[PDB]
Amino acid sequence: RGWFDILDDWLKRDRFVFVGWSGILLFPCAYLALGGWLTGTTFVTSWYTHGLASSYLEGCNFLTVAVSTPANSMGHSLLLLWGPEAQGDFTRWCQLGGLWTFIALHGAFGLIGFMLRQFEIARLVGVRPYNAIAFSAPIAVFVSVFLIYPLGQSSWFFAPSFGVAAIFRFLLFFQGFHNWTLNPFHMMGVAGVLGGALLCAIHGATVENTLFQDGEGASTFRAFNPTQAEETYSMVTANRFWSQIFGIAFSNKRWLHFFMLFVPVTGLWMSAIGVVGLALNLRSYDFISQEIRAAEDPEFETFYTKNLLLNEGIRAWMAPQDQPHENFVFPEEVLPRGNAL
Amino acid sequence: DQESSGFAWWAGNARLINLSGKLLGAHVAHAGLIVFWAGAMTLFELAHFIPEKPMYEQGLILIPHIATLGWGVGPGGEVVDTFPFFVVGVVHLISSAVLGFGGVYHAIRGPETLEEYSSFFGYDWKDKNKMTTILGFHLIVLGIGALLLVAKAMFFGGLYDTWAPGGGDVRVITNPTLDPRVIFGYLLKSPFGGEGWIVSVNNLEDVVGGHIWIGLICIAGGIWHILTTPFGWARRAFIWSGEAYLSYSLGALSMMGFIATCFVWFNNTVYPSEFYGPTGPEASQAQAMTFLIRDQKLGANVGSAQGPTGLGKYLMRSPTGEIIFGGETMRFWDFRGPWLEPLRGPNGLDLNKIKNDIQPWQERRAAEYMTHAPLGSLNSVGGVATEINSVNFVSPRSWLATSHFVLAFFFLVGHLWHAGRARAAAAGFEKGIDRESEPVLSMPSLD
Amino acid sequence: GTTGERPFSDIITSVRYWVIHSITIPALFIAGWLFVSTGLAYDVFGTPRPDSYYAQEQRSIPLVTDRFEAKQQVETFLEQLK
Amino acid sequence: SANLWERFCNWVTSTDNRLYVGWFGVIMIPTLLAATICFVIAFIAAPPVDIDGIREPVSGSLLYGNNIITGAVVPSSNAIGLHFYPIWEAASLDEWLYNGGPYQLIIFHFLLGASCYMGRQWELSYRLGMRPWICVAYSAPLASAFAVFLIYPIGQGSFSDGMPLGISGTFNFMIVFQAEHNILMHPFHQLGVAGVFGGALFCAMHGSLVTSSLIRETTETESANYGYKFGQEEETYNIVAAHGYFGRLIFQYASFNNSRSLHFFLAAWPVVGVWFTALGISTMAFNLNGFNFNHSVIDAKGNVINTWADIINRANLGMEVMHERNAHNFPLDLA
Amino acid sequence: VSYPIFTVRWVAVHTLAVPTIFFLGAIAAMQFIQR
Amino acid sequence: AELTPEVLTVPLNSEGKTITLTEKQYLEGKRLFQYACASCHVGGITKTNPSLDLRTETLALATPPRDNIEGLVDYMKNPTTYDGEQEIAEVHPSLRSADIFPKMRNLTEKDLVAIAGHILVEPKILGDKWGGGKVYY
Ligand SMILES: CCCCCCCCCCCCCCCCCC(=O)OC[C@H](CO[C@@H]1O[C@H](CO[C@@H]2O[C@H](CO)[C@H](O)[C@H](O)[C@H]2O)[C@H](O)[C@H](O)[C@H]1O)OC(=O)CCCCCCCCCCCCCCCCC
Ligand code: CLA
Ligand code: CLA
Ligand code: CLA
Ligand code: CLA
Ligand SMILES: CCNc1nc(NC(C)(C)C)nc(SC)n1
Ligand SMILES: [Ca+2]
Repeated sequence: RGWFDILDDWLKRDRFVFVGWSGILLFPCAYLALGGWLTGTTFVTSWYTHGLASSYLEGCNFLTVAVSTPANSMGHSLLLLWGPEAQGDFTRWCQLGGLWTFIALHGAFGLIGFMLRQFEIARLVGVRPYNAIAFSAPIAVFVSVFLIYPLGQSSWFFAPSFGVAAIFRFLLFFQGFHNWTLNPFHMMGVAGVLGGALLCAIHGATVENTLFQDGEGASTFRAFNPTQAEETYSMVTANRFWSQIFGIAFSNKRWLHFFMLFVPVTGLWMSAIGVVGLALNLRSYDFISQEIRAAEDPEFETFYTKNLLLNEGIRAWMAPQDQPHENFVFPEEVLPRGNAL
Repeated sequence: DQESSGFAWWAGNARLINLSGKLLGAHVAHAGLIVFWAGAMTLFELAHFIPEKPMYEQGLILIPHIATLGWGVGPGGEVVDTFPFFVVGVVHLISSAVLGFGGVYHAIRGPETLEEYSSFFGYDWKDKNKMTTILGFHLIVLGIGALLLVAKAMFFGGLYDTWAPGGGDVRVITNPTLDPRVIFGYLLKSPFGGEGWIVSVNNLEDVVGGHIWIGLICIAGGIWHILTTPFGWARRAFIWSGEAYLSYSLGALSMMGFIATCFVWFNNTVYPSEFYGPTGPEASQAQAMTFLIRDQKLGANVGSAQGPTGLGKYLMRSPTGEIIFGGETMRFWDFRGPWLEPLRGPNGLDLNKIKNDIQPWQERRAAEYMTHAPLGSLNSVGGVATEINSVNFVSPRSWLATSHFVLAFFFLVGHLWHAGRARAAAAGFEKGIDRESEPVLSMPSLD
Repeated sequence: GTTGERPFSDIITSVRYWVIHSITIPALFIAGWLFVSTGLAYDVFGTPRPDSYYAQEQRSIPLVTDRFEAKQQVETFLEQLK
Repeated sequence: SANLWERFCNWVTSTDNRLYVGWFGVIMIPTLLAATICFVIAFIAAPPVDIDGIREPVSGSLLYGNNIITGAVVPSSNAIGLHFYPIWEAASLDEWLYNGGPYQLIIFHFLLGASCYMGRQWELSYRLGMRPWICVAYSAPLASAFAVFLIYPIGQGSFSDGMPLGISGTFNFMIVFQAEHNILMHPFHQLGVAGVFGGALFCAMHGSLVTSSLIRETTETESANYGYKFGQEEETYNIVAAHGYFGRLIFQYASFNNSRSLHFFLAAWPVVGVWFTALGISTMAFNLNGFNFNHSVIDAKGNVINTWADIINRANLGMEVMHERNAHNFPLDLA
Repeated sequence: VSYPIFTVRWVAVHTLAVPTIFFLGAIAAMQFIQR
Repeated sequence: AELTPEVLTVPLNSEGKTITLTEKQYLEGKRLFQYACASCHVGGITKTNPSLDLRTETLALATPPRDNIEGLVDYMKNPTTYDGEQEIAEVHPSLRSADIFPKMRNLTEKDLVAIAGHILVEPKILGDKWGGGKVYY
């Protein structure tokens, strides 16, 4: 009909790599995000930013490389290539960690585009959008952790830097400063991811070892009817198995599969809320009743008190080279340490 | 001959389950790869080997195996002649070509099956006798081998005895413990702290002695199987098939793999700290030795020193009363070692010997072993995870122990997997539930 | 089971393909190589050369300390180097 | 009586039992009841345990000041190391509870039973005519409990270094582990998180794809679940519509159409990944730790140029330097 | 069939294909820098 | 920011006279220092006796002075206690005891000079790091 419907027509055309309206947002961003990372990983440094070598060009390996956050001076600045900081200049932008907000913000839109895609492709193919609902979980994580979090802190500098090792310190930090492992929400988080990776494994095996024989071969893979018809595995046998070994067992594939969506998506949602709270530093650091008894009574010791001391050490020995902008100077005598070590 | 209408590509080797001949090429070609390695690696080690430097500081794991059998070494594990190393290496490397020949031959030219090209070699998995017999042949070959060691030790040269009276040295064992009460005693030993089971072997007589028993006991069973068939239970108990037999041998290796991991990690005797590194406990012990030795020279009375907790900076007591080194090292009070024994009394570390019988060679032994504990990183950076780069080293004992726990493990999975397959294969459902006769459907509802 | 695109398999096998890419691929490679080896990359990304982290004596870090006059501050850091 | 024992064996092995007490079960059921019963009592009323062998009792039970999150069953003493400490090895229970005896009684019975639990996951599959291997999936989580409760202690020389039985006690095991082994920088742990992250990921993929491509048979105001009856002949979702959507999300050949290959992958991934994670802990149990890139990148003069690998080392030193305050008397931590 | 050349798939394939090799080339070169 | 010959100029003897090492000797020392020292002196400390380090000042107050090529060299041949009132060649690697510490057999006067030079050059580059321990890592 008209240019719009013709533009549409073209886009929604069934190619090898479906484009679609969504693609107009997805691909530009998704590629820029992936690109910026791959660029910084090998070329840009984090010297003027964290006093750290962070690229292959400097000597870092796939584990130690990363696109480090901007200085703490920048604050929450969007750090646009043409903004007050970089001032249109590219190299400076690079040295001021412009590549972080670049990857961050771009990838962010890229996750919007992608979920939209699922939504758009779902609609076309005429299937229900539970693949999109599910993907809300990963959005929440990215949003709360790479955006909401540092937005509550002093600046982007405390957001997780893009890189393998550069993420491990994000972990260690959270233990040491937020005592994050003791947080009810992080726990739910893991219960879901850990519990989700169980349903995955357990359901898979239950199916492969509860299959009907539809072939004469040993390699039963070929024996499958790509064109529906009968259930390829004995749902009835599976039920009896677990009902006798675990005591409880599914018996409604519709529920067994919905459950599998729920468990890990709910888990990640919870782990997000916990972090949205760590933004304001509203952590789950201590148990007051415990601290009070530990003060008055020097012989009371739990695996909890023990941990808190591990945190003190993490904070004292890391803070210096981890928060350069604070020009920390901790005399050897002030550094907490046990005996001998 | 055999393609996809046998098994899937990635399960290819199972297409040889019933082609005795070709299934022989595999085993003969494979056994070639092991000799090839053993040989080719030894020369690699020797090519890098530096005489005047610890073996453990050179990433060696074969030369130290030869050294233990008393070859190219002398007083204290000093390397004398590198020839036996070069020899053992090249010889194997050659035999690899011979075997490899046969393998390739039997797998792509010779008979694809054996039963007809000679009924002696051809075989039938369910042939309880052929099986019991071939097993019997191998049970003898292994038995001779066990004696091949007893010989090298008693007649041909000896073995490296670190406990050597005059101090570590190659010694000829001419008095193997044959007393069954003792030999087999080991098997009745706890596998926990202190009583360590097999790994507690601590002198060459038992090693040699015990191997004498195994060699005989082994060949004896080799003849017995040659001359027999499984009884009744032996038959109503096991599964008789190509896979089932495999499985049984899989679980067997797994177990030997775990036992080996602990031997190289704990044992001091058959794994001399002189060629490998100091044991885990041995190194923690040496730190205590080192500092009790140091501070004592500065005028400290080790016997009465009180540490932060009020337990005893240098010396404390174990749960059953014996005097041991203090500190976290209290967990390794079961460590025994040439260098440290002369300080032990009838009640454990003697405060008088510690006070004036410590010898320099011991002080530097303790120092050496202290600074060569089995702590290191994947990229080989010796020390604690927080250490700095410089000393490129990872104890041979760490390498061996980890590699073999992984292998030992996966093999236990291998066992479960091939055993699970064999039981379903036998009864016959390893390809799916009979759409028609679905067993579960004939059973009452537990409800 | 199909769309317009010419089945990769066919292309990765066409002698035309290799006749084209045997030229193109190494082309791109040698280019990037030179990008690094000519020191150009260092300037495109303000990344320090092994001899440009600190001034000879100084052992302090060139930490950018304020957003707006950042670029200016960075430039001055390059001034001590040499 | 067709023969008592003959009968017994028919019951035990009976596939008509609500819960299949198998042959492996005969060992499982008792060991697991002991482990469970001892734990629950311990966790609630056990008194302080001198975990580090330095006479500095760590109380970890509810009645002694702990809450669910902090409370735990504390590991046997370090004075004990790897020695066997059965109740009949103590002058009294008072002595046994002080040296952390309950810990061993629990870990040993649990590990024992949890293995038979695997042996059972095979047996029932056999008595039911289904293919084995499910028990092989369960070998991963088991191989972990083993690594964390036995291998690591054997390797380290003491049961006091095994993972405690409690929430916070576990975080302790982790935080310290990291300090002494730098696990986050080890290939095996990474494969572990790939498997776990991936699992949860895939678990969500499958779960959604399927649930979203279900054939309509339900009302607008009726649980979409009822559209399935236990004991159906044909499938309850359009696996061809599922593949149709997912193939377009990414691209066709990068999408499953074979339910069997889908489900194998679904099981293979996590199990394989966790297998490596378990081998990681079992490997770092002999001190072959993660990559140590401390002071790798250095400049033209020799100055040390830090990488994130170094910022990680500081955080590790803090842990090293503060764990086990009073347990060390010497320079190097070789235990 | 009479398949075309420059297609949408082609574009994509190159957006990732081209840069990659350019990087693999860059990196391969770094392996020789020193001090 | 480089290892100039200006940095490789370290005191040769007690009477102020100096010597200038070359980037070859340096690297060579560094390699030798790893081959026969790191084991116990990694990063300038001393694992089997943390009280004595290789910090130049520590070596300055040693007895005799061991903060110059001549000094360290003598030491690597005939080692003594910090007051020099006792020879320790029996429990410390040295030339007069290579039979006991093989790693010291190859070592020739050329090598001893490099190792010595490294010890005086390192702190010049690393500074506080060289002496202190984990606190500075
Ligand atoms: C469901 C199915 C799942 C399937 C999963 C399959 C997973 C398969 C994992 C397979 C293999 C893991 C292999 C590990 C190899 C380790 C090699 C190594 O340790 O090699 C060590 C060497 C050496 O490192 C070097 O170590 C060196 C020095 O040591 C020393 O050397 C110096 C002199 O040169 C001095 O003497 C010094 O004192 C001494 O200590 C230097 O420090 C170097 O600077 C340092 O770079 O390794 C290096 O450089 C290494 C750079 C390494 C990058 C490594 C990545 C490793 C694993 C990644 C897994 C990713 C998974 C992703 C999954 C995604 C989706 C599933
Ligand atoms: C490690 C040892 C090993 C061995 C000994 C074998 C042996 C064998 N395999 Mg496997 N296989 C292996 C590993 C191994 N395989 C692995 C890792 C995989 C997974 C990729 C497979 C997958 C597989 C499949 C899918 C199939 C086999 C089959 C076979 C048989 C094939 C006969 C044939 O067609 O020859 C063909 C041989 C050639 C074309 C050339 C090979 C030459 C080899 C022998 C040597 C190369 C070395 C060197 C050049 C020789 C120098 C020798 C020296 C003395 C001079 C044979 C007995 C087939 C079968 O089961 O049939 C019943 C089959 O279908 N295998
Ligand atoms: C590791 C096990 C192994 C086994 C079980 C076999 C088994 C067999 N082989 Mg091989 N073979 C092997 C390894 C093995 N081979 C290797 C490594 C090579 C390469 C060197 C060969 C090369 C080979 C060839 C070229 C031929 C066979 C043949 C045969 C079959 C002969 C049956 C027959 O008709 O009567 C023959 C009776 C015998 C072969 C037994 C006599 C063995 C004597 C000659 C040598 C024993 C070895 C050694 C010298 C003893 C140690 C002495 C000590 C002092 C050091 C038989 C099934 C033949 C065949 O295909 O038949 C159908 C054939 O032509 N094999
Ligand atoms: C090297 C491999 C090897 C292999 C594969 C076999 C295999 C076999 N042998 Mg044999 N044997 C061997 C070496 C070997 N033997 C040697 C060297 C000797 C000389 C002593 C013998 C002497 C021998 C005799 C005298 C007999 C067999 C028999 C049998 C068959 C027994 C079936 C059975 O139920 O066993 C499984 C064993 C059991 C079910 C018993 C349970 C024992 C419990 C108490 C402990 C199990 C171990 C424990 C859980 C962990 C280890 C503890 C540690 C302290 C040992 C079987 C096919 C029997 C047969 O029928 O021969 C024709 C028979 O009577 N063998
Ligand atoms: C000790 C002897 C042993 C023997 C003789 C066999 C023999 C056999 N196994 Mg088996 N297995 C073993 C141990 C053993 N296994 C162990 C310890 C495990 C636990 C992991 C398994 C797990 C296992 C499974 C899960 C399966 C088999 C299968 C099979 C059959 C496969 C046919 C084939 O084509 O190979 C296939 C070989 C390959 C496809 C090669 C790929 C190997 C990959 C997975 C790992 C490579 C590891 C290497 C170290 C990595 C280096 C990479 C490099 C780039 C650096 C065959 C009869 C298959 C079957 O159908 O059995 C009836 C099957 O599905 N096995
Ligand atoms: C049947 C729907 N297709 C499909 N494809 C894929 N492909 C990967 C690579 C994610 C396993 N996964 C799923 S969910 C297990 N489904
Ligand atoms: Ca230079």
